[PDB]
Amino acid sequence: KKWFSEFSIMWPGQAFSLKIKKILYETKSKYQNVLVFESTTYGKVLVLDGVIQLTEKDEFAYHEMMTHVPMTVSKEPKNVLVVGGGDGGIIRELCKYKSVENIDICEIDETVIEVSKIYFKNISCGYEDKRVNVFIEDASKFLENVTNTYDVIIVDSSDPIGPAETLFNQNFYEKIYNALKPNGYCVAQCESLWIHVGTIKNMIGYAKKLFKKVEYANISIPTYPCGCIGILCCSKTDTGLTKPNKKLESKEFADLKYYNYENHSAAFKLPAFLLKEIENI
Amino acid sequence: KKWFSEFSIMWPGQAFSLKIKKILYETKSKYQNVLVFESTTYGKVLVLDGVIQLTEKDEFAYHEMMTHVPMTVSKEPKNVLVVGGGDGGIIRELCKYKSVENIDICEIDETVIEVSKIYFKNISCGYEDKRVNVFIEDASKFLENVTNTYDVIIVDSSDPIGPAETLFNQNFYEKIYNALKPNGYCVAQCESLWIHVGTIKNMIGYAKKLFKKVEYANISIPTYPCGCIGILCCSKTDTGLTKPNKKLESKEFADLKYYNYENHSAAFKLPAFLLKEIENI
Ligand SMILES: NC/C=C(\CCCCCN)SC[C@H]1O[C@@H](n2cnc3c(N)ncnc32)[C@H](O)[C@@H]1O
Ligand SMILES: NC/C=C(\CCCCCN)SC[C@H]1O[C@@H](n2cnc3c(N)ncnc32)[C@H](O)[C@@H]1O
Repeated sequence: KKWFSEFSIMWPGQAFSLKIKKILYETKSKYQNVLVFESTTYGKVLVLDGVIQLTEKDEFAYHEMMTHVPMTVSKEPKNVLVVGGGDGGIIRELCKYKSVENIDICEIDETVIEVSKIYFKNISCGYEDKRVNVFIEDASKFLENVTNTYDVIIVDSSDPIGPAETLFNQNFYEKIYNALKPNGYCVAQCESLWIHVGTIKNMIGYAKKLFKKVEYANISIPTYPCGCIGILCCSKTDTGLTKPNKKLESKEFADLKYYNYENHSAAFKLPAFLLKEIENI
Repeated sequence: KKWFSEFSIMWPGQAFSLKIKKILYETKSKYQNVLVFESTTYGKVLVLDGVIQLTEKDEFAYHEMMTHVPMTVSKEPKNVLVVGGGDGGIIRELCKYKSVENIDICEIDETVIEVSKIYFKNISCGYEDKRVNVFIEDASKFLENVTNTYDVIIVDSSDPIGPAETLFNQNFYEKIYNALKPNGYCVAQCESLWIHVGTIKNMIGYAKKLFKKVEYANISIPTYPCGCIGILCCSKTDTGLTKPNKKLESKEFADLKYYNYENHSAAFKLPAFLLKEIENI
């Protein structure tokens, strides 16, 4: 059996590898190289431009924290935007909320959606929900043109090198701010505290120019570089996103594997070195 | 430049790799294969039997959490035992406490100590402290023969495959219980929640047979498998180890890079799936 190895200039001098049971699908889409394989111990794996996007074994950690942090704080979220997220993980978690009336998703690469529907049925199941509306477009452009405002925006993007380049700048955060309701919230994929402090500082700086409360949370997930990835958390009120307003007690949430009421707040308790780096932004 | 890759049957189907700037030292000791190299991005790395023991870039996460969790809960710790810990990381953190009167360390492999003194001077600096007493012995035997009792025991061991095999059983926890003061605490290296739930359940079961309060905490550290490692936390009172009794405010602690008052308690807030697995032990 051969091994898949994840290299990037975004994490120089380190690599994570997974043993390949079998390769399932490969293509070059309009935007990126796509690889799907069954790993020996992590289930099926989606790879975009050589970077692990998700695995079956651990995706719930990232999808549950990204979704349930803002969705338990927002009082009565009706309209939600997912930026990126073609795999459907975020949408799957959002559909658990009966109060949600509309879920828009803006994914740049339609190939990702169709690959997820074929190879990852338990992740992409949310596309069958009638509330879900799909837009195939660079979210940077979508957000410039949208007429609606949202209660929650979830930026489920890949890394700043690649198609997600347009999502890691000041202008993007202006577009997010404007596309949110006066009491709206945004959470965004915001990299690893172990290797990406420069990016984290930059992103916090962008968010603070517009949002009155900007916070950072950490998620444990073994198949992202350094075994963790952060959530940049953006609020227009000053109460912020650290404290949930509701408990997820209905039958739809009985299946949760990572998120709970207590670890919501725990995720925001950061290592000393990180607090020091971000204090004067 | 070549790469070092970490394989083990303890984590099948996955591997973490570090690019090698230069190899510094290799030997087969009485107990294990020893490798020291300068990595390109993680500083110097100590490898025992092909398993990463520490790197300069991140060791503070594990050494600070392992030490300061029990040491901020124990009221006036005077006598502390470190089991394993030849590298000196735990001892370095313990020496910051002026109230400590004695630190015993029982390391099986004297080669590890001497390698750390040569190649890792900023980790092994605690050996110069006059309170430190070194024992070269299997801790399983040391703990059977010791006459003293301790306020805190820190089990800084490697994995159950290898010399640390004697430290992952019921009899060992009996020896720990007996070697502790009536209000003593023990913390022990207890593997990754992402891949080692069987071991975690077993270890909790062993501890619960003797300790009235058994708790589990998680540490983010990129160079241990799955990017995290747990602390098994053992108390003879029922108050447990989740809440520190003191703040580390003196000049000796100004340098802390991970541990703080808030993340002490946060470390014990575990993912939903783990809580479910351990609930009926
Ligand atoms: N749910 C795990 C997925 C991600 C998280 C992976 C994190 C990786 C950590 N190393 S990335 C999700 C999506 O972001 C999409 N995307 C990238 N750029 C844009 C854009 N400009 N507009 C819209 N969608 C975009 C990608 O095509 C990808 O399908
Ligand atoms: N501080 C990071 C170190 C460790 C943590 C590494 C975790 C690795 C995660 N994969 S292991 C520390 C020590 O435990 C010692 N040791 C192993 N078995 C025994 C024993 N029976 N008695 C005494 N000492 C022992 C090893 O020789 C090693 O030097």
